Amino acid sequence: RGVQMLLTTVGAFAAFSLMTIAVGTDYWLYSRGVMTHSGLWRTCCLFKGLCKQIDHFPEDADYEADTAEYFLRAVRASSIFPILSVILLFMGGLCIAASEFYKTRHNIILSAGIFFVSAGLSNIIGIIVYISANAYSYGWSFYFGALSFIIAEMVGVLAVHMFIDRHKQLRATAR
Amino acid sequence: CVDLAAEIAKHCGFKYKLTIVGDGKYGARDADTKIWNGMVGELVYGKADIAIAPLTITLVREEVIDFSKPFMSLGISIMIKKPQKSKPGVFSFLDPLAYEIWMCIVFAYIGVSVVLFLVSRFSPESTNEFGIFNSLWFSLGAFMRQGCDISPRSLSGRIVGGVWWFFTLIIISSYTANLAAFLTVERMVSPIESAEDLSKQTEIAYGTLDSGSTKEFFRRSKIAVFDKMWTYMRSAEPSVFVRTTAEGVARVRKSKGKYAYLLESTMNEYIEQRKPCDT
Amino acid sequence: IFNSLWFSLGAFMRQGCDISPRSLSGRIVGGVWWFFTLIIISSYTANLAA
Amino acid sequence: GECGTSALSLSNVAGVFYILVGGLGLAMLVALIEFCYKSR
Repeated sequence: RGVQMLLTTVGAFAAFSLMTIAVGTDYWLYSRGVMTHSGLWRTCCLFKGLCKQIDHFPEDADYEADTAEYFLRAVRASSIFPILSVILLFMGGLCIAASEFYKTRHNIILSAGIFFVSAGLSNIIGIIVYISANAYSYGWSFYFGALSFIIAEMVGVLAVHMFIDRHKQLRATAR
Repeated sequence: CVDLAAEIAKHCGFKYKLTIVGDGKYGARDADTKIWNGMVGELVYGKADIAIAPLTITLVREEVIDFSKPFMSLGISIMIKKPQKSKPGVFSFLDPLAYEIWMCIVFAYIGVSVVLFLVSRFSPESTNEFGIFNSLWFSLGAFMRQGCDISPRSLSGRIVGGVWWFFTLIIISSYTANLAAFLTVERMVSPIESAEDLSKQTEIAYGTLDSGSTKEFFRRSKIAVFDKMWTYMRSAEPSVFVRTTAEGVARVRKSKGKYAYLLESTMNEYIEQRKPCDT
Repeated sequence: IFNSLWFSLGAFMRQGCDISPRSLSGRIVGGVWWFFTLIIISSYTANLAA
Repeated sequence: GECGTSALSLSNVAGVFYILVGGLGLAMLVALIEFCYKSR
């Protein structure tokens, strides 16, 4: 019963704050150019102890053949997909807290569930973008981001499962 | 040489004495002076009675003293450093692609599974993928070559799973491919291992010991490749020559693979059988 | 027609299928189609490595 | 001259994901509306 609400909320704040922290730092920890870490925006050294704007997607030594550097490198730049996960998750918790009251038996829970799982898809796809463009160790809050996507996925499972539960109550009492 | 000399005194019946030469050198004729140093300085200048030591016999050395029949035949040998790659255990399995790749594979795995389940439960009487567990199971069994057990009927299920085969083909076939070409070449090829190869490179330095018959050989060589080798060694910076053999040992050991050492087969194979077994 | 086409794609890729012909004629179709699959995707997978 | 193996696939196949995997969601999305089509 209410276990759906519990797992739902703890998934919301869990994967949400986890995605935020993932945006914060600890996304890639390795030797810099000398070792440092970076979170896809600006790297911070151990001179040592300061930071620098590191998401310089263009670098002044290349060839840039045809839509490879521009399109892909730009896509990885500004971290669009993970921000898409941010907005979509925001719609997740917001629309579930909306599903608290204002009954609307069928549409809302299913909707937020859909945009929520697909939000997870945006998260994983974004991770793919990041690991891709980066071409040695990873940051820990990176694992926090992936784990956030996972817990999100399970939360969506419980979501849709609760939705079809409501369908079972309605069609059940229909006879 | 201790045991050998002992046997020689046994078969010759006399008293002897073990004496190390002061400079610790083979012996070489100082140019412009006609002066021999080292053990050659010992016998040539009447200071020693006989030499029983790892002494190379050359014509110029014959030209001043006498020699017996050689007891151990040998030749020039090349010493370098060696990379020691341990044969991995469990990791030998997941070797070919990458671990992060596998993590992404898990990602798309659980993702596809979930989405398919949404294809099942939505749109209300029940179908076969009505449960998450069976759908996940389908994803596994499709990922492997194991067979299907529950064919998705919905057009959306069929298309998603279709994409999922369009994935399993490339990913798994690729695995068998790189593993195939990976376990078919086990002969670890070295970076560079030859003399002419050292002549055709400039990254790894190489030199010999001073006051040694080796340096004489190279200076008297007429081989084009060897002439060039001498030409580089004689003027390379800093001096490619050392004072002791162990100096060359620790020199190559501490050269990070950037300095090769020339020396006869005997010492080379001997040190090669010694700890830390690194050359 | 839809289920048949699905047997087509699923037939081609390494996956098997649950339904199978029994027309004592279309068995030939599925046969030759398999025998095409083997050479095609086998050649492909063999090529992929290098 | 100054100018003169068992590769490990790392990110070449990555393209396969970030288009085809995307299509995954697409296969659902319109379908989903397609679903609420009939119920409508």
